[PDB]
Amino acid sequence: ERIRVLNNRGVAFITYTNEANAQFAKEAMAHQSLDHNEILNVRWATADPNPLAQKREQRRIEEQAAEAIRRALPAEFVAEIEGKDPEARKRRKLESSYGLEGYEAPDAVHFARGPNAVNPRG
Amino acid sequence: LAALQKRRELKTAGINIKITTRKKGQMDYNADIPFEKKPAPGFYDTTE
Amino acid sequence: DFPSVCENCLPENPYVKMLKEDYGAECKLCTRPFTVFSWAGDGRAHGRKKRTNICLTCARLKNACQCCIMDLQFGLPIVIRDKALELIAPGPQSEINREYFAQNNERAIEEGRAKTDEKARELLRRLANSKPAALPPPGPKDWLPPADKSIMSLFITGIEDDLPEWKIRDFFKQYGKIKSLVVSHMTHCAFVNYETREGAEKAATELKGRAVIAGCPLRIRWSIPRPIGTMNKEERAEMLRDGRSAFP
Amino acid sequence: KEYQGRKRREFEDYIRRNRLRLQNWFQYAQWELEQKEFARARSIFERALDVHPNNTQLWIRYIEAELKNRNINHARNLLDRAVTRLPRVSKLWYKYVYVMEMLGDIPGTRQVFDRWMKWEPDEDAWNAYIKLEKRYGEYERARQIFAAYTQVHPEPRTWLKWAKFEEEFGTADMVRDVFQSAIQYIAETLGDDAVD
Amino acid sequence: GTLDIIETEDGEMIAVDKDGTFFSTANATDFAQHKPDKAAVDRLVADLRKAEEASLKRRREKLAKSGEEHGDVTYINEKNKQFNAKLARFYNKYTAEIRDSFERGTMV
Amino acid sequence: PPYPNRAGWRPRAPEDFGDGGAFPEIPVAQYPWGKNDSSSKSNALVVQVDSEGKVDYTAIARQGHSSDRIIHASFKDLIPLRQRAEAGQIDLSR
Amino acid sequence: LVRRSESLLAQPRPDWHPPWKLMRVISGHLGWVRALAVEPNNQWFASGAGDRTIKIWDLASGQLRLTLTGHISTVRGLAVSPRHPYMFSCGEDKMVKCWDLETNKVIRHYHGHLSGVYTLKLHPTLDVLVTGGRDGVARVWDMRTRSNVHVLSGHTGTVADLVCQEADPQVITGSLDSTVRMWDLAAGKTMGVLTHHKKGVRALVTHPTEFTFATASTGSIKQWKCPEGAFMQNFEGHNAIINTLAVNDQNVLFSGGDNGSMSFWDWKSGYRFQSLDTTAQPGSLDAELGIMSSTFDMSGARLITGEADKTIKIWKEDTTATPETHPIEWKPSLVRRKY
Amino acid sequence: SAQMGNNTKKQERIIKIVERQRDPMEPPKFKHKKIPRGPPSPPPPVMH
RNA sequence: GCCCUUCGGGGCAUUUGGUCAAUUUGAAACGAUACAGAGAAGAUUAGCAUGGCCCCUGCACUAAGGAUGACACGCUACUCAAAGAGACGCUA
Ligand SMILES: [Zn+2]
Repeated sequence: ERIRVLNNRGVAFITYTNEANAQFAKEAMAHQSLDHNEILNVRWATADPNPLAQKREQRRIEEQAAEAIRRALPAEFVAEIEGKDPEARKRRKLESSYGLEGYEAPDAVHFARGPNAVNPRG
Repeated sequence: LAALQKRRELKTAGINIKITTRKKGQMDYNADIPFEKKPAPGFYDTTE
Repeated sequence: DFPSVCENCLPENPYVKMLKEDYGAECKLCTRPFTVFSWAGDGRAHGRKKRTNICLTCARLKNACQCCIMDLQFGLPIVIRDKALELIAPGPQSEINREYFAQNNERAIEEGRAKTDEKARELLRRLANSKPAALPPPGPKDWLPPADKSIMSLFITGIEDDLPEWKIRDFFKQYGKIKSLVVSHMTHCAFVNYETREGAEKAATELKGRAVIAGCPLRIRWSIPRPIGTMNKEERAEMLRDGRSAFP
Repeated sequence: KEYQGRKRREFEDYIRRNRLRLQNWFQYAQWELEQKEFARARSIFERALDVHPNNTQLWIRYIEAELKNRNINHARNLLDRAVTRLPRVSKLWYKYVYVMEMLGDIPGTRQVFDRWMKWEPDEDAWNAYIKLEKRYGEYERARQIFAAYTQVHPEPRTWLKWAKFEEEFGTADMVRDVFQSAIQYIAETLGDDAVD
Repeated sequence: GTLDIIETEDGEMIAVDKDGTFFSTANATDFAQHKPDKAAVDRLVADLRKAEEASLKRRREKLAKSGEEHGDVTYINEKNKQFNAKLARFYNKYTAEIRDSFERGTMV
Repeated sequence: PPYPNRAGWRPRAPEDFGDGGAFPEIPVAQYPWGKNDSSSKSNALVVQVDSEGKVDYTAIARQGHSSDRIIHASFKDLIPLRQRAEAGQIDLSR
Repeated sequence: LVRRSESLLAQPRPDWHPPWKLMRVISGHLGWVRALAVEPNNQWFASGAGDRTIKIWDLASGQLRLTLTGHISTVRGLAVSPRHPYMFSCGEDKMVKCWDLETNKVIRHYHGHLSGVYTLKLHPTLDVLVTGGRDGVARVWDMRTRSNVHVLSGHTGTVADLVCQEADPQVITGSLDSTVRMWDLAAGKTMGVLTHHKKGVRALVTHPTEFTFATASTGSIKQWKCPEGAFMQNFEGHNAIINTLAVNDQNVLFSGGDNGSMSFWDWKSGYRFQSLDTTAQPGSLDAELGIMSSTFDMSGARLITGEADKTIKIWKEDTTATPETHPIEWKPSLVRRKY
Repeated sequence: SAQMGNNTKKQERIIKIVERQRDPMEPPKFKHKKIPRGPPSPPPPVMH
């Protein structure tokens, strides 16, 4: 993903996209030489105090969890959940009425999964 | 006190030297509340 | 007397041969001895004897499988779930307070005392509204090959923080063998060093000083490789504006 | 944070060294109140209540420390716990009625006084309840309080207090009824001989 | 609907209570829902702080009145001085005759 | 309004339901206690009442204890059993 | 207000009991007599004193059968087993000894009390002994294996008394922290806590035929009904530290007061039919007047008291007394009796 | 039950649980930790 | 592989294993060295206990030792007022 070389200090922070690749690189480059006869101290990085890196990591955690939730929930359910699509918004307004007008059914009742729920269910 | 002034002097001179007082057999009082006993709830809501 | 183990950690065989060892190991969270259940995975004849890594009380506190230590509702790691859903993490994580809380609460944790659902929808709605003198357009000299055959580097400017190095690498892998690719997102700079000059010449020929990678506009030029140092914020801003000006 | 850790270490070492001295708990909880660590101070005070359950001074200081930081509902729960644990300490009841009279809340003060009168206290609490109801008008409800008072405290002194009250705030027929009920009751419980 | 307003035969507005929730907020489960205003809470905090400052003033006055060297000195420390003052406050009524004997330099 | 009929009258006020209770006659969604947009999220205890009707305060003394635990928490426990109102024959046999 | 009963049947009229008189005083102990145990066949009794001896005395003659040594501190408990030929002693030296009466030798030790032990009771139907001490703990021991099968914790003061009965609450521990704890023996859990006493609870007793017990602290004796621990009545008028309590098969409560005082009460009514003050053995101080232990014999006709003037006093009820010579002076008073 | 996303009904399982063969020579595996006492049971009202 | 056979066929035997061999980066312990230097109100000292998120040696978790093993020596407002004058002044 991202290599930030803090030059002058002789320090770099390599971020792979995969954790297994990061562990492989740490166990492979430890006590190796780069170009001259040196011993590299390839260790586990702590946390980048740069707030930009903090919000990047927090966001990436959030879309990882969002990917898991989107895998868990049905496609119509999540498509109504974000509501960026206007047609999905119209589907939420028309479907969450159930006869009684001016209801706008709560997300606990509408976005519910089970055999006895009142929804297309699953 | 002398450790405090030398730590401040080396703090001014660029480097941030880490200070550690973690002896063995020692409990952490800043991580969480030591032996945390939360107050018993009553009839009055106190979440605000 | 029975572990709480998810289906993907359990064997594919519906009939499980399981070993049980009272106080076989200490829990990987609270360091208390606990009954360890172990079984042989679907990787027959070599692999790892899969086992309950944490105790049952910590598995109730974390709502996780005892083997994989992932969330038993979405299949996420515990810290990923807690950071992305802002959960309470009901229990101390210090040294002595862990045994204190487990000693004083092991009967109420079993009954479900001391349900996210809606917070997942809150996270999805929060990520729905995500909210993450100009230089002239490049003339022909930018992508024409220089007379010096020793010139090999391709300088890219305009790189945002959302663009990984691997997208650039396999975008430029189709032109030839890349010896090196240095991407500094802090300075929005990138250097591509090929092994053959024909690949760099083809990159300059079919890029023509401009590029779009994953919706990000970038500017490409020939360059002798120079290092990137501690560099001023105004210069970073003006070549970011230049990289945006690569598409006028 | 180094200062906080060293002070916490010193306070916890004093608590471990001698836990039966209330000053260590008081100092630790007050200090943790000073850095606005209200959950920590609450935990220290509740641990002190685990060591000293029936200490009225610790209850008073913890209710006061909760009140001075404008945690009203916490302190009212605390006063409910304090009058539940020690219903025969009139200091806690007096503080509880005083606090819920300071914050407006006159029906709340009245129901706290009703619980106190359910516990059948000394004459001072009955007089305080009568003074509460006399302050905000409400004389007839004070008359039922005198009825319950003369049931609980059937000495001639309380009957004379009811007589003076019904003289100042009621008809002369009420005073005659009060005196007749007093002499009749004392004649039928202490006998015809021991009327004052 | 808990309280009922009736214009009686005498033409006066009476207000009868079905329950007992109006008089005392027992039987009224919304006693938790009372919220005191800012002025009353400020008055309570001010009175508690006034009691606190009275305690500090009394402590300072007691220390100032204990800091005076009026009389014969026998002690060597502050705690010794306080203990000797306590010994006086208990033992004058039993040992004043012995103090007289010590002052005179003669008979018991 | 009374009930021979309630058609043509929509609840517009929170006091239109009297103390509360949505009217089945009107086929419009009705909220006797307003919007439940947020959860309850209150950590208070469930307030109970006793037989004669007063706020029951024995949930504070019994807090943290099981139901078989014997806890004396009222003035009624300070009265002798023979004098304890609803007390006739007392069985004092092993 | 909580309603009372106005039937005037809430106060039982006291039954007549004859007054008690001094019969015997047995010297020989060189410490305060603090233990006393009548064997189940009513022939001899067992006194343990501050001279760390246990003396076996013939009950009829008051004549010293035997002296047993082996404790090194004051003997506080003693129990002759009705089902085994065993005697059970506890002391201030943390020792709980089981004596084989067929050999007059200590055959078992029940070790584990961190401080001096004050009480010791044999379970009436089970093979269990129960000790309590200055460590705030009631140890429940199995007789056969010497195993500490229960640690009854929850008191914050010295466990000073303890009774064992055949039904729940099977253990009742009074402590110097002014609380009384009712314990289910099967689980080791507190069934109930009684906090009515203001001072340290020093005496407990159970009735032989009724399912009730009594506790006693200074100035106050309280009668309670099992299994719920409902407060039955007060015994009032003994303004002293009460060390002991002895109910008879004929419903007699005996409270002995540390200042040398004595009260004989009718159990059902709470009426004090006798109020005595013991007398000191010659050579004693005024401060040595005190009844430190007491028991009834199995017949109930003799009260054995061990007293802080190192004496043993036998008390008989007066055979030349009639209800006319000693009339009951109780009247059904009509007082609120502020509780 | 259903867990980790997917909600397909998995087949029910028959599980054989056997105690593990332990080395007869193995000493006790873990040290004993001295944890301080927990808080007591909630104290009753004081009925003086 | 073997056995049985009405050559159609059938039988015997049935799922091991908490172990990468691979010492820097999954956690040993000192000593030397420098430094400080053994408690009880003058000096010199025998001790025995007490409390536990302090231990060591020991079979002793029912000895005895480790300086009486060490540790404790601190810190200190808050259940908290009433008077009877006088008084810059307040005020009826
Ligand atoms: Zn798993």
